[PDB]
Amino acid sequence: MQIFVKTLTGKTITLEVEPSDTIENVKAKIQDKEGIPPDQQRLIFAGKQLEDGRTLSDYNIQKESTLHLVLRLR
Ligand SMILES: [Zn+2]
Ligand SMILES: [Zn+2]
Ligand SMILES: [Zn+2]
Repeated sequence: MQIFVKTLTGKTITLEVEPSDTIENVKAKIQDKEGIPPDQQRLIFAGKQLEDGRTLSDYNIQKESTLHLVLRLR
C-alpha cells in the first residue's frame, strides 16, 4: 500500500509501506529518502503523534492516508 508524508515545508513525500510496518520502519523509510535521521523525526496522524513501537494498523492508517512529519532538533 501507499501513504503520504506531508512536510511543514509543503512538499509531499510518498512511501510504499505495509499495514504492519512499525512507525520506526516509517522513520527508516524517510531517512532512506530524505536523509533525516529517525530520532529527529516526529510523526503525526489525525492530530496524534505516533510511537516508534506500534504499527500503522494499530493507528488504523490505511492506504493514501496522510502523515505529518515534524522535526525535533534538540
Ligand atoms: Zn515494511
Ligand atoms: Zn534502507
Ligand atoms: Zn493532515
